[PDB]
Amino acid sequence: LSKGENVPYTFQDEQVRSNPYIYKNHSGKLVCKLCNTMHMSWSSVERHLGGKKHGLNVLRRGISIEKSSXXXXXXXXXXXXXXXXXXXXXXGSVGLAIQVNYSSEVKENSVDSDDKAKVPPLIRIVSGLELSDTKQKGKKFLVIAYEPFENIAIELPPNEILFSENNDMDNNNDGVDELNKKCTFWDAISKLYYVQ
RNA sequence: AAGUGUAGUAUCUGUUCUUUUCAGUGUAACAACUGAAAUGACCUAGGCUCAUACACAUUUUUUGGCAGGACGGGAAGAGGAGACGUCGCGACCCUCGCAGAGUCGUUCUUGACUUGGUCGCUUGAUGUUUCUUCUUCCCGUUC
Ligand SMILES: [Zn+2]
Repeated sequence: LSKGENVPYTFQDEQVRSNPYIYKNHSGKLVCKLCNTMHMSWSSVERHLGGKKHGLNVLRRGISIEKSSXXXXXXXXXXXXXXXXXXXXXXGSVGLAIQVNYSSEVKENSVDSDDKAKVPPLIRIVSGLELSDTKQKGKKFLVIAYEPFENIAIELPPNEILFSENNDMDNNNDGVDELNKKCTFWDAISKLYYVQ
């Protein structure tokens, strides 16, 4: 569960840490220096991190820094769709555009009970800091998801591309987020999802 | 090759949380627990704040009460007018000035005590009360 990381003792006088918080004191137990909470096992440590308590102390420490100045029934065939990445350009910079194609009424003929069928594909930017394997990380992914088909990701080394500035005139139908409404199109008649 | 029970401890995480008071328990004080419930008005957190039988028998109300056409002025020409009062336009007149008025006790404002008139109208306005309209011109309303 430790994912092979080495947490140095508090007295070893600090290699960069994943979270520079959880330590081991003079004794063998694990502690959160901010929260000042002792934890028996790494599982308890992860409960602490996933707990609201630790988070509140993180926000308090950030304030100190500024001062110092449906999920169940989800069908899953895990089928990799076909993406068509292509370097785009407009004006005045460079942006990316993806063309994802979906089934041709091949298997979607057995499921038509208006169960989120009206819901279009959704995209989100995920940090690689969390993976099923947790080995390497440090870059973002433009994940795209649809109920039956399997998720898809696209690595984005560049810190920022096509991140525009008030493209439209501030109209508020949040849909899912500014990203989706701002720059996505869902040709539902042909089943083609464009993203740029 | 793996493995139990008695007592007890620590540590995560999840979850809970005030509408306001009052009084009691409780507490080192808290906390916590136990009971009830203000509603209304006003002023710039606050309040010696406030509130929850008869009216019919003499002075009055059950009683002496009842009986081009029309209009409206103003003027002229022909066949409304007397009293008796009561309030006004002018003036040759009268009259000539700051105070309901006049005095005092006590205090920066109150308590007591006493007591337009005249003439015209040169066609001013009005209620008793007796008697006996037409034509023309002008200015307003209506159709
Ligand atoms: Zn913590």
